[PDB]
Amino acid sequence: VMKIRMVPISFVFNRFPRMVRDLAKKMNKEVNFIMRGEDTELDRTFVEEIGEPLLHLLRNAIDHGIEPKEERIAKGKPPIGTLILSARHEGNNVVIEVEDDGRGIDKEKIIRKAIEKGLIDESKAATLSDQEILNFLFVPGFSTKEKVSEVSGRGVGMDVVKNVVESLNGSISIESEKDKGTKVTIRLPL
Ligand SMILES: Nc1ncnc2c1ncn2[C@@H]1O[C@H](COP(=O)(O)OP(=O)(O)OP(=O)(O)O)[C@H]2OC3(O[C@H]21)C([N+](=O)[O-])=CC(=[N+]([O-])O)C=C3[N+](=O)[O-]
Repeated sequence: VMKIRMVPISFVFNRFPRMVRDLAKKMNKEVNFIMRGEDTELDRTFVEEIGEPLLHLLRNAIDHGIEPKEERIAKGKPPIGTLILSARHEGNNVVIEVEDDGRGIDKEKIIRKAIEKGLIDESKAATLSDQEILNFLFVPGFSTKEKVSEVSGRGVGMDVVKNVVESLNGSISIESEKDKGTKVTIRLPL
């Protein structure tokens, strides 16, 4: 129409609490799930396809993000991990993000695999801002772990999220730091 419907993101959110409660037990990892800005509004269109994205994001964080208990106090922190999902008003843009206080992705290691395959050389590397070094997992086929047979019929390249985000004219950023955690943003229009 010529009048799009804005709805609270509250709707797409209230669903996660329970799935996080499952992925938590499923992986035996008590995760303290926290949701903020639940009263933000976003186009009814976005709302629909926006569930899987954030979902995958929570999925990674609860699986790969949070670590088990002494690995945490041994690292120096609370036994219980914290997964924070949020969304506010930034200009005319709805900024959503999934912060976890995780283990976090390691940026030089990526280069070790991104280089052990050639999308960059030694020299470039020194010009890749932390952002660019991470944008790499956006590359279709970037994790070359799964490939020969253990290639299970399904999956979702972290690009389907840059797809679901790009089908939407969205933009995602990734900020990590070894053993502190990982913060992934998804800036959207309207
Ligand atoms: N929120 C998150 N917290 C932690 N890890 C996350 C997160 N989100 C996505 N990941 C990526 O997911 C991988 C899972 O890490 P870990 O749980 O120790 O091992 P898994 O073999 O069980 O995972 P897999 O089943 O291969 O996805 C890591 O692989 C890598 O970056 C990590 C990784 N790493 O953790 O060091 C290095 C790497 N390269 O290339 O060097 C590529 C990854 N990757 O592609 O996913």
